[PDB]
Formats: sequence, C-alpha cells, structure tokens
Amino acid sequence: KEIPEVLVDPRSRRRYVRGRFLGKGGFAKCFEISDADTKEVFAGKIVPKSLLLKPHQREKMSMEISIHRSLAHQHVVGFHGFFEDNDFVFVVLELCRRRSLLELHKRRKALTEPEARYYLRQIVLGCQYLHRNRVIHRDLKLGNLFLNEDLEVKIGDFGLATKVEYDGERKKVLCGTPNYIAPEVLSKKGHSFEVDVWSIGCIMYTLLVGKPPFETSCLKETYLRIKKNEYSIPKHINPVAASLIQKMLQTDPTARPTINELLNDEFFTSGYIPARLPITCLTIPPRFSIAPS
Ligand SMILES: C=C[C@@]1(F)CN(C2CCCC2)c2nc(Nc3ccc(C(=O)NN4CCN(C)CC4)cc3OC)ncc2N(C)C1=O
Ligand SMILES: [Zn+2]
Repeated sequence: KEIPEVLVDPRSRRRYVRGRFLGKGGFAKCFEISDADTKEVFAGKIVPKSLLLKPHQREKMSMEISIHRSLAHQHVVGFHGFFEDNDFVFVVLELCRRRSLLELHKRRKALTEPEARYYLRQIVLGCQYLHRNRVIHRDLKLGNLFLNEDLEVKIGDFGLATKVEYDGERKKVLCGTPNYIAPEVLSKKGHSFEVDVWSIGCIMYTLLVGKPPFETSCLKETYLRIKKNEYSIPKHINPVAASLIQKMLQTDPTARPTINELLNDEFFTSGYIPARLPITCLTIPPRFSIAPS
C-alpha cells in the first residue's frame, strides 16, 4: 500500500509533488511536498488508513485536524490543509526547515541563558495563544517545538491536544504518552491548562541543564519521581532561573503560574533576550558580543 508520487486534493484542485522523506512521526510518514502551481514547499503528514481501522484512532486524527486547522499564530505550526483518498490521510503543514528544539538539544545540550529566554519566550507566546483559544496541547516537548529558517519556534503536533468546552473543566483522560507528563495526569485525577505550564517547566530545565528533570533508565521509575516531585536543580543554574523552574514544577496544579504570568517573571524581564539568534546557534554557543572584531 504505497504512497502516491503526487498528492491530489480534489476539493481545492491542488496538487503536491511528494518530495524527500523527512522521517516517520508516529503512524505518519512525513515528506517535504511542493505545490505544483505555486511551487510553495510544505511539510506533508501522510497517515495510512490501515492504521486508522478503529473509530477511536480515526477520531484522534479528526480532532487533531479539527484543533490545528483553527489555529493561526506566529509560534504555532501553520496548518495549510488536509485531504484524503481511500488509502491515506494527507495533512499539509508548515515546513520547519531547522527541525525541532530536540535536534538542537542533541547537538548543544544545555543552552546559554539568553538562548533559553529567547526560545522559552516564544514557547510561552504560542502557548498563551492556545490557552486563550481554550486549547491544551498536552504533549509540549522538544520534538514538538519546531524551528523555521529564522530559528523561530513553532508549536506542533496537536495529536494530544484537547479543547476545553466549559469553564473549570478537568480532563479525566489523556490517551497518549506525553514526554513531560504532569503529576495530575499520572495520578489520573483530572487536569487542565496547568499541564502545559508543567511541560514548559521541564523544557526550561532541559534547555538550561542539558538533560530532563526526571530522567532514569526505567520509564516507570521516572513516573515515580514526577509524582514524588523528586528532582533537583544544579547549583550552576542561576537563582532567578531556578526559581522559575521551581514555580512551574510544583506537584499542585493550582500553585503553578498561568501562561499569562510567565513573561512578567524576573527571568524574562531582568535578563537579556536576543531579538534573534544567528544560525551558528545550531552548532556553536553564542557569546552575544557587543561588537565584532
Ligand atoms: C509532517 C511534518 C510534521 F508532522 C513532522 N515534523 C518532523 C518530525 C519528524 C518527522 C518530520 C516536521 N518537520 C519539518 N521539517 C523537517 C523535518 C526533518 C528534516 C530532516 O532533516 N530529516 N532527515 C532526518 C534524517 N534522515 C536520514 C533524512 C531526513 C528536515 C525538515 O525540514 C527541511 N517541518 C515541519 C514539521 N512539522 C511541524 C510536522 O508537524
Ligand atoms: Zn485511548
């Protein structure tokens, strides 16, 4: 059951030449795809219906599209359309040519504090937007924070995202395995937006420390630690940073900052936030000199 060389959308009359394989995110296989008219290049997410035999699995795809199609923001992955044939579902997404913060972290490990500020601010801005529109992402991790050509963060993968339908709603269920799973999810006693503030907490730790907050050999031993709040921040981490991590990584959901509180935190306001990063920042730690030589 092989994927077409050209992807034709009969409704919009659009044709996409299937370009080079990018990798296999989940059930989906991802390719650079180019529109035949505009020549505009996109990221195609192609999932075979043979893996969507069950309504439950079909419904998760549908919801992902439902949620992601309704979003437009600078730090959210552009959703440009979807369509299907008898064998596949095709989703046309914003190509993010510098991959994700995961690939950056693999190369650089711990970032400089300004780099963290730069990225975390964009992670927070997109996540503020989701929350404003009642969307919880629920799997914010380095692999889901994509980078465009200018190293701007674009929040992607809405396969666990859920829409809050009514004020004060606690989601009882999360069908999936998020990377930075909040303790209220692991305890299985309800959760809302504060789940995303947890993950951002873990992302900040990881960006600054160079490894995740609760990491172990065993995945269940890690879950043990998240419940128990078993983690510690190295001494070389600056107090203002370490304070904000501690605020975000509280077992109590109600005790964490809201998404609209974060950028007013001392970490952002009393520290240097680059306007932009150079592409060398993918490879080499930037020093942020005041002038060249
Ligand atoms: C459908 C898009 C996708 F679903 C998935 N991702 C990634 C996650 C893993 C699969 C693609 C996106 N990626 C990309 N771009 C790229 C991913 C991987 C490689 C790249 O260099 N790939 N290499 C990996 C090593 N291989 C041996 C060669 C290909 C190169 C990329 O851009 C040129 N843009 C957007 C997305 N988004 C937002 C999505 O939602
Ligand atoms: Zn399920």
